[PDB]
Amino acid sequence: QQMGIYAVMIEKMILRDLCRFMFVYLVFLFGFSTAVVTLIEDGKYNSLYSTCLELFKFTIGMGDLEFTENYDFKAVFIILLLAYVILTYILLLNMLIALMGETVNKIAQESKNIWKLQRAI
Amino acid sequence: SCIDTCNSVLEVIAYSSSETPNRHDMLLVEPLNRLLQDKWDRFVKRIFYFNFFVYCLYMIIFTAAAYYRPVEGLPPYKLKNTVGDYFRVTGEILSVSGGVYFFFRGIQYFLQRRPSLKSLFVDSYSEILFFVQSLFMLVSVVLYFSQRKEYVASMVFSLAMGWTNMLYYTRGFQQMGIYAVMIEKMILRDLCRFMFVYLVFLFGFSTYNSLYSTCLELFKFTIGMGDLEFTFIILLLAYVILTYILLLNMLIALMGETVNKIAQESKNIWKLQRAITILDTEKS
Ligand code: NA
Repeated sequence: QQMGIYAVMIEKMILRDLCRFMFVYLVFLFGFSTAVVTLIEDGKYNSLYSTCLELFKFTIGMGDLEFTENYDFKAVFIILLLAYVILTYILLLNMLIALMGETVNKIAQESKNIWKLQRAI
Repeated sequence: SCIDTCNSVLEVIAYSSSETPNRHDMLLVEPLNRLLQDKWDRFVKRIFYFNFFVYCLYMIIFTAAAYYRPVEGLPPYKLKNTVGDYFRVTGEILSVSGGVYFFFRGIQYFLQRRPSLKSLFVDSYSEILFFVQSLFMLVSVVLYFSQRKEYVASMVFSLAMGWTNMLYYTRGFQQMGIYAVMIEKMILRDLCRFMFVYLVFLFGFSTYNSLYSTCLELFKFTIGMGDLEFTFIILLLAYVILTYILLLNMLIALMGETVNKIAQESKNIWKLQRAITILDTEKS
């Protein structure tokens, strides 16, 4: 019963909150990565994949803020990175936690009923 | 009569002054919601989807043109007899055309609506954001033809604004449209309060012999990258305890509270946004 309901909650969270969050997060990440890589003149990080990975490192608490220096207008680079950090890390990821708490609050009976139907199947 | 079209009721509610007591709630009245849904499902869903597709194509072409910008120095850059250079230049022309299109669309909005300088910067955030993206694109063009490399700075701010503006089209889908209304309400209320207090604390504790370097080192703590030995211990521990362990968790808690109380208000605001979209499509 307990693990069953926990798995049902995981399913519900993956289908609603993770989905909505991943769409908005991927849009922001691609936009800010296309901006940063365009600003970069050349070097190791002059590819879309490398810059996307560098900006995704921020989501997992491993962002550098100085991962490259092959650019002009350091102010432009710093402002872009700070905007990306404030929009994703400090806002969107905490909002995901807050929306996950609301979902937990509202899907107890639904999650127990779904588990019971699964066991009936 | 005088509901669908006339001062029609729908055009009165949608284009209200943002001081109206129940601007978001008057659309819940029985006939109006069902009329707006009818207009949506009949013709405004298809028109809006076409607009979204066109905007996605525009952003893809702009991203491709900016990605393959030449690095030679002191524009303008002479076109070579290469197919790739012919694709890049046509993409750039399309990007500038879209920027001009959005600039003129913002001017037309500010003219026909005449915002009162408070609802200008308190409501209609989408119009201002698209207009500012267009402004960045036009400034980029002006700098580009002035032989200035700062054109790239204006262009990359236009690109990040244009990709972040794709969140406008989340309206037209209820779940994503309400999530985007909830993102707006978090940004205006919780992020603002937290950022004011957080910036005060950061500047105080920061005040590596330069202010910028120490501010960056102390901001690294917020993103889970703080060193604690980057170059004193009591100051760093006080800053960590007051920002990382207290204020950032308090932000999460307050965000949870907001989400709990804005559920109904977030749906009403999304419905009003879609009504505005349906009226704009009808008029144009
Ligand atoms: Na970390």
